[PDB]
Amino acid sequence: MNTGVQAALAAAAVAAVAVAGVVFGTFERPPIETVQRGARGLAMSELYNPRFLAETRAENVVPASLPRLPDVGLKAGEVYHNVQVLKDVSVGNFTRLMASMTTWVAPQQGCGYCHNTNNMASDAKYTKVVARRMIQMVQHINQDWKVHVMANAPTGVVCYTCHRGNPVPKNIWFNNPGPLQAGGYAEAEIGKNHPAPFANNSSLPLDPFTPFLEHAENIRVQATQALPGTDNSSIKQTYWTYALMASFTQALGVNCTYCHDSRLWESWDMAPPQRVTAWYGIRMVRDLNNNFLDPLKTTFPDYRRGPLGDSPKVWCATCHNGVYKPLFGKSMVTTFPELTKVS
Amino acid sequence: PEFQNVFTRVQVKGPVHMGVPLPRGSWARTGKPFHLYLLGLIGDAQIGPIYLGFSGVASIIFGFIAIEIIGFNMLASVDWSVPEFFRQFFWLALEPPAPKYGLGLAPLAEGGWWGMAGFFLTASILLWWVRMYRRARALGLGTHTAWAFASAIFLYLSLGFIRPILMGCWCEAPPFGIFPHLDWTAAFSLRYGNLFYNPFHMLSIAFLYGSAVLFAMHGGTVLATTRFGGEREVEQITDRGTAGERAMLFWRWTMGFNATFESIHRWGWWFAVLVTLTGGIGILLTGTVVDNWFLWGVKHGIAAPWPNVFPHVVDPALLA
Amino acid sequence: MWRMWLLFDPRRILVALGVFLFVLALLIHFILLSTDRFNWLDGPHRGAVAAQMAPLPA
Amino acid sequence: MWRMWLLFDPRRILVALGVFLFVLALLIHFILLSTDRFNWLDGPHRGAVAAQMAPLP
Amino acid sequence: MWRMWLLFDPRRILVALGVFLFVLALLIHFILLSTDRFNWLDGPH
Amino acid sequence: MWRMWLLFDPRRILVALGVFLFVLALLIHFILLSTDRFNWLDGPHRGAVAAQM
Amino acid sequence: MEIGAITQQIDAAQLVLYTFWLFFAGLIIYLRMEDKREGYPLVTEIPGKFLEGFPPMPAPKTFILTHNQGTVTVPRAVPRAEIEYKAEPCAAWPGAPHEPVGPNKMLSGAGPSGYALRFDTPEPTFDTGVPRMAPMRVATDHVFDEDGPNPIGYDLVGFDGIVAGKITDAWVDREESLVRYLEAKLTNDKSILVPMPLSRVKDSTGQVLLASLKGEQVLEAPTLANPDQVTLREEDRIAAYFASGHLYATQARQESIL
Amino acid sequence: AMLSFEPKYRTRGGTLIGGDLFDFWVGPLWVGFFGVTAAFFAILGTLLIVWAAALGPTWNIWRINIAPPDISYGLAFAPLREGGLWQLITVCACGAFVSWALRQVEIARKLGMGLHIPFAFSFAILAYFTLVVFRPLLMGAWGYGFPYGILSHLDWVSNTGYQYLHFHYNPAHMIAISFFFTNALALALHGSLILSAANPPKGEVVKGAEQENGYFRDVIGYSIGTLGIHRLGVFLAVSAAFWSAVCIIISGPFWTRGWPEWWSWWLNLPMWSH
Ligand code: BCL
Ligand code: BCL
Ligand SMILES: CC[C@H]1c2cc3[nH]c4c(c3C)C(=O)[C@H](C(=O)OC)c4c3nc(cc4[nH]c(cc(n2)[C@@H]1C)c(C(C)=O)c4C)[C@@H](C)[C@@H]3CCC(=O)OC/C=C(/C)CCC[C@H](C)CCC[C@H](C)CCCC(C)C
Ligand SMILES: COC(C)(C)C/C=C/C(C)=C/C=C/C(C)=C/C=C/C(C)=C/C=C\C=C(C)\C=C\C=C(C)\C=C\C=C(/C)C(=O)CCC(C)(C)OC
Ligand SMILES: [Fe+3]
Repeated sequence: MNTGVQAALAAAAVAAVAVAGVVFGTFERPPIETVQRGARGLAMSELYNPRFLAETRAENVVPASLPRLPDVGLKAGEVYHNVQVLKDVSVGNFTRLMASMTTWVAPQQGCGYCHNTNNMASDAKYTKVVARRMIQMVQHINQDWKVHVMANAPTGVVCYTCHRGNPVPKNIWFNNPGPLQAGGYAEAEIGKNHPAPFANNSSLPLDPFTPFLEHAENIRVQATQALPGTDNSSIKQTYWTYALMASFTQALGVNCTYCHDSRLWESWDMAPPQRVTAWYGIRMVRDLNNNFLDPLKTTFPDYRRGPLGDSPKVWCATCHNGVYKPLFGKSMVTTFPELTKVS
Repeated sequence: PEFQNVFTRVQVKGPVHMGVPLPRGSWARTGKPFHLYLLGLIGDAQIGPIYLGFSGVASIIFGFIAIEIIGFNMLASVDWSVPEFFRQFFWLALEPPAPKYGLGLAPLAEGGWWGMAGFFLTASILLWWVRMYRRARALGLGTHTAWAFASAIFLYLSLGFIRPILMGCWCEAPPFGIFPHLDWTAAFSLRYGNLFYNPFHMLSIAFLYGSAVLFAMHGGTVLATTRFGGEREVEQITDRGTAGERAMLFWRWTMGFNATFESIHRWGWWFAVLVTLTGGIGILLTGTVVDNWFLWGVKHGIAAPWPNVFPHVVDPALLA
Repeated sequence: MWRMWLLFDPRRILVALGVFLFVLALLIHFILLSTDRFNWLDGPHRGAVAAQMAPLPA
Repeated sequence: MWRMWLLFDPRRILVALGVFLFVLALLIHFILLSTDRFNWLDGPHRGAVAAQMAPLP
Repeated sequence: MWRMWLLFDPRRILVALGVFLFVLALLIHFILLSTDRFNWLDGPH
Repeated sequence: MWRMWLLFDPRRILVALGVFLFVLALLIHFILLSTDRFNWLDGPHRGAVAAQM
Repeated sequence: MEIGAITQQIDAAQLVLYTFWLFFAGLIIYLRMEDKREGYPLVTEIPGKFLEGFPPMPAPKTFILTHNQGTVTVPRAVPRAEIEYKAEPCAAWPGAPHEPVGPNKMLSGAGPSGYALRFDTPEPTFDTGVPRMAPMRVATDHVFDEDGPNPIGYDLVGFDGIVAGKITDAWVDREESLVRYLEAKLTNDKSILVPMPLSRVKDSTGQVLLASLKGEQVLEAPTLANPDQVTLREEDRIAAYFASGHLYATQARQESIL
Repeated sequence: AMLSFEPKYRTRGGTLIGGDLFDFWVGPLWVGFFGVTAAFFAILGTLLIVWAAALGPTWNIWRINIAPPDISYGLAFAPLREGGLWQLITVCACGAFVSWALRQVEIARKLGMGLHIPFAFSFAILAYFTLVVFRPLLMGAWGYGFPYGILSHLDWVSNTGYQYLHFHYNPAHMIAISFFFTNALALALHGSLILSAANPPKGEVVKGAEQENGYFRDVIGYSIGTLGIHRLGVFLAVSAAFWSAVCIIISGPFWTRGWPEWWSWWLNLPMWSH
């Protein structure tokens, strides 16, 4: 056989094996569960891999909560020395909450993760200082942002919603300008044209959270009329809007059609009510990052902060963790009234 | 079954064909042509010679500099890390200038390299067009190839040169990268409201699909009549044989009308050319005379009335 | 080593050498321009960049 | 086993072996370099970012 | 070195050299225009 | 071992060796530039790195 | 702010679109006229009624040919004469097919055995008026490539397994340097040409397989006027004879198979 | 009416089914058994489309929208006003397309030609079958088919593409587009070269294979030849349809996430994995 033919066949054989390795090592398979949400033939629906969904349901199992004690008797504000936010809670429920917070945040480290074991009133550890601010954040969310966290059902949030039994939640973000590039006259690192984990590992902008979930840059780019004259948004801006919308799909485990009809992205007449809830989710996240997480910058140790020294911040996946509702909508705050009212 | 003429295993080695004598003043052809059995299986076995006139060498020099600008900046964008260059190669690009600078010359780090690469690449493409034109004339051929090439250049110039000028910003132009220029294509549709509703995008797709339809039909027609020497098309044009008659009768009996061995290549020429001609026009319209194509489609009665299965929702930004 | 030029064509070597040396020199000059310390035009102080995520100038 | 060269052409075997040995060695060197433990230049990969964010509009 | 024109076509050398010098000169002028210090039209910022 | 230039064309071997060694040398020089420690032009500490515990 | 508006309802993009429609309508008219440079005007079941259809036939154009083989004007004012095909109509009404006559339907000139009356001269090369197709015994500058089959000396076999002859020489295209015909010495000493596109070279068994003709039908294939060159008309005759076998070699091949 | 050379070619035979019963011409068109079947399916399918349009809210040609059933109906035959008409039109379309391909086989046999044309068309049919039966079958519901409407089926394409949030990153999509774009480039080159040779400047002789092969050797250093370019035209167009069928069949039955995420296998190769 001709050598050129042998090389061509060998190259084709290698490619076929390489393709087989990629195909069988990455692809999913039927059966697939479909949840239709739009009109027939409009291709507005959600896909769910049953094997992936079974794994997801396993890790979103709500832990059982201790029964609530009666609220008659001594109050933790009078009984204890340094109690600033849980003043109105009775002693029995105060102890129940501390046990609940331990399992929700640091089940491995126990009560010693936040407390000096011999002086409970001491605030020497930064974790207790953050925990007190976190309690205020939870109370703020459940009371003032029920337009989002109680949009359809009285779900609310607790410490377990974000922490999931870990001191550091799985999904956080920092100010990220992008990986280090060459200096001088080389094209600057613009936070784009690199694999972006928040944007589904595409080359879309890698930090859509800073302009939108911390600052309040306008997300909308589309014109509201047929002809030009009213819209000067650039394709450059559309990159960051596209990147943020890609992060929404990862955070909720849905696709674009869950909140949009793709034939007109800006349209609210064609949009599901989930788009309204997501709209308030933006404003809630900005409130959490600007008023709670960012002011805690000095309290966090330097290894808990980003490469730029900013405090870790919340986005959609911090609560949702890949599900359209956190813990599939199961509520854990109903038996913790003290976490639903601002002191 | 019958020989399907998929590939040719029986091959003959003849003397190399250097081509017709060139007109006086032309260069000598470059390279010593050689026979390759691998390429003889599917097509012609001879590789070379090549003609490198002024246009060819000038185009290569201009184009090579543009390629160096892209590659150096891509490699600098991973901080000269070769493992990261291989890992991220599809994701890398030379980004167009920032919107601040408009049509002016941007700094090197903020789009200056993009503009120079755009200029040198455009010069290389234009110089290649001269090469396609002049090589056809030197052989006594028509310039149909050059003018078809000009159609492809029109879409290229509309995307990167004409439309950014009409919009007043080089920032609207595509980047020089593989995945990023796919991002630009999608971001273009997102910004200007579903380019599916651009009628010249519809036409360009119709001709893009039509080009695939025609070449499959025409290639299949010639292959089905190679037993009659159907692939000797120019000889069929000037002296029609049974291959031409059967090809014409196959399509006449199939769909009621037919082309000729010459006119089918006119159908194919225009269908390919109209892909980028209508495409270029459609790109020049968006953002200049139309800002949202779906709303333009609604205005002109082409938006299908899909039912809304959700309760009515009000823009929450209005009530805030 | 004069005997090596009977084996290698001087035309091929000189043309390949000239292209290789220019590209190498162009690459090295670019690498220096891609550093703050060895940038000989604007100097060690890199200029501030404009906002990419910005609207069209209107 | 010297008869192995009566069966295969030595020119192809050495070229194939040389290409094979370099690609494998390049593969192994790169796998170790990408690790934190066996990276012999800097050690663990810190993932340095750009010094400052690109300014907002 | 007068013998270098015996093995090299002078027509081919001049064409390649002519395009190369013009491209290089365009490259350098373009680089300077994109610098802050050496921009001679709008000047430094 | 000198009976290898009759087996392998010296012109092909030298050209292949020249291209291979230059590409290899480019690869190594490029990798060192990408490192923080072995970059000989700008030197160490070029970007921002998060502190570790 | 309404940029691009001509009236309250007509905008610039709409006008550009209708401009394209006018051009595209003209282009289709132009293309359809170019389609009518061969075979028009149409013939009917009337001795002197011709149809040109819509759009009408275009103005004539002239091709200049190489090596003083004349000028060709299309559409032809007087169409080329047709071969004298031998077939009997299956019915009298228009649209009915006909049945070829004769014991050897491949020689009837009807159906797939028909061919065009092309030039009765060999196709010449462009550089020299030398015939383009030549046997390798004449075109000695062409030799078979190695690592590919060499069909010289193989048996020529029909689809019924009957050996009709032996392959003696190959005819090459002096312009494209490829094989177009295999010359076979038949058992009746006939020396016919077989089309390469209709030949399956089985180098394992040393046979050239014909799926179109039985062994005995190969013996009646057309022969060249002179043994060292083939005219364009002869090329059409040879192709028509072999290719019509797929429909006429056996009665089964012409009837519905299911 | 017949072309000047046509009458000698109108022989009996070449049919697969029926034989002489349907072996006749109507005007320029040959009928055969599958011509009857293709005509039946085409006319009935078109008439059902108009009836489905009559049930709809508009007669605007661009806005007519015939939609498939709900996903909840699964693989069952829905009521006619709720996607059952779409299913009938789909069956008619499948019958019409297959009959058209089979009719072409008989026509090619009647002319003694190869079967390359129906072979090439079969890949177009495969892509349609992938869209309306194969992909819906793997998803378990006929509701996954695209609606029948000139502008409404673009809405299905758009929404389907964004169910994976960036459809450009689909790897089979990239290959299929590369084939479509190359086919158009190849078609433009081939059409130009033949016309340039057949139509030189006025008064100049027509040019043949020497100039045709010589042209692309001069400009690019290689010529594929007349046989190769027509092989390439089929191969590019056929593979564009084949990889189009692949790109959509893997979107949803074999991949339920964003397409850019699929490229993490390349990003995580141990030679450079983070
Ligand atoms: C989400 C994305 C949007 C979309 C956004 C766009 C945008 C933006 C554009 C298109 C365009 C097109 N779209 Mg679209 N398009 C969408 C959906 C589709 C679908 C589908 C089934 O969904 C299809 C089939 C298409 C198909 C098409 C084509 C008809 C058309 C491209 C023509 C072409 O061949 O350009 C390819 C050919 C060129 C670009 C010219 C190249 C010629 C030059 C000379 C090349 C030189 C190469 C050089 C020498 C080498 C340099 C190498 C260096 C290293 C750099 N689109 C969706 C709705 N589409 C283009 C168009 O024309 O629209 C009107 C276009 O600009
Ligand atoms: C990081 C610390 C140091 C440094 C550390 C090292 C170390 C360690 C080494 C080098 C070596 C080299 N360094 Mg250093 N080097 C640094 C920075 C630089 C800079 C710069 C701009 O900063 C430059 C230009 C260089 C340049 C060089 C080269 C002189 C040399 C590589 C030789 C080679 O590639 O042969 C490739 C080319 C050939 C082998 C020619 C082949 C000849 C053939 C066989 C004959 C036929 C030719 C054929 C016909 C044509 C094809 C060949 C063509 C060349 C393509 N270094 C920094 C400052 N450098 C290496 C060295 O010294 O090697 C001697 C080496 O070991
Ligand atoms: C009708 C529209 C379609 C079309 C048509 C079309 N394209 C065409 C043509 C036509 C008719 C040509 O004639 C032309 C051609 O030449 O084709 C063979 C071409 C062409 N279309 C091409 C590409 C192309 N076409 C595309 C699309 C299309 N082309 C449409 C579908 C696309 C897509 C889909 O994106 C691409 C990518 C090219 C293959 C070719 C134009 C080639 C060209 O412009 O060459 C010059 C450009 C350069 C970058 C120069 C290269 C320089 C070398 C890489 C240097 C190598 C090193 C150097 C030697 C070292 C020394 C240098 C010194 C300075 C040191
Ligand atoms: C030893 O060297 C090597 C290492 C081998 C080099 C390696 C190089 C590599 C790997 C390069 C890779 C490149 C890649 C992958 C590129 C991919 C590019 C792609 C996909 C591009 C797609 C589309 C791009 C388009 C349409 C761009 C168009 C731009 C245009 C038309 C610009 C025109 C403006 C002109 C004419 C100007 O006058 C303006 C100039 C000026 C005013 C100064 O600036 C304003
Ligand atoms: Fe052709």
